[PDB]
Amino acid sequence: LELLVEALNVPAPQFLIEVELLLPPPDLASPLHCGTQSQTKHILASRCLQTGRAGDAAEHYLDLLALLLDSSEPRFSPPPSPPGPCMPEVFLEAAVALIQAGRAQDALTLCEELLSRTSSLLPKMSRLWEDELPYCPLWVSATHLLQGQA
Amino acid sequence: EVGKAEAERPARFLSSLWERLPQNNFLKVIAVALLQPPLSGEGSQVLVHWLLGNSEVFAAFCRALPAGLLTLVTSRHPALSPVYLGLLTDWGQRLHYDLQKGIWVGTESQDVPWEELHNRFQSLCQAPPPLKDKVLTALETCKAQDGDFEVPGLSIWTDLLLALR
Repeated sequence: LELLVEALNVPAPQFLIEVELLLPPPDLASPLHCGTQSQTKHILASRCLQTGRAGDAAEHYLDLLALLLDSSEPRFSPPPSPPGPCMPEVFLEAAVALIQAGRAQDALTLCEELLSRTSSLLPKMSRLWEDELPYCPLWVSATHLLQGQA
Repeated sequence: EVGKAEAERPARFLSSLWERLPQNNFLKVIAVALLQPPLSGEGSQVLVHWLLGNSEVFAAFCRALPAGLLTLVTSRHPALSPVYLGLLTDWGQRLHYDLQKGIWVGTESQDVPWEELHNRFQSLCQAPPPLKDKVLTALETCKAQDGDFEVPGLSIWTDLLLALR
């Protein structure tokens, strides 16, 4: 996977009927689905964290977030697809990795930046005073959880 | 008339009354007599001594009556204030918080609920300033005594002070 990332780092239509024109675009079950560098850097980081190499996984995840959020000028690097994790879940995974590494003072800055960026979405927690009905997505709760273990 | 007689002390008459006649009625009547202005306040002055002497009646005094009556009583007689907060302070401490329903509750059925206790503290806070600072300090000193948290689920006293605002 380390090699595959570096491989994907690098980026004619003939007036004729060739094979490529007839072959179908591939599915997700296929072995010929290969997403972009970002969608594979996430595979590397996920598989590095599932095994217990959390230090390496932390560096991989911070590299991933650098790609995703420092993407303004150059050609775009997309996030994983919506079979995989949503964009907050990525931050959470990053912070879990940084906890297991021993970088809790960075696992707090992750979580702070996530809640900063989604403030306008968070509920106003006035139901906190009035005490099932209101709405809060799991990742807000999970953020406070990791923020605690840190 | 018993005071002028001086044969037996008033407290003995009142204690006998307490056994003899209906308690719920009697307590409302004491509460009311504590506030009638003098006409000859030696009467009220006797009942405060009797109540502070007898703790058991004062347990049901503060428990049975409504909020504003106790508030006016306590503001009229500062000698009843430090004990009344002490009675309330002990009733909170024997509650427990359940996470599924966002409500403090008691173990035993005769433990004062959240709503009644909130009503009492709200009445005490909506009062003259001489008692507001007293109750407020008694709540803060009991909050810090049980961890100086600023978040609900951990301290009944934090939850009170949150609900007052």
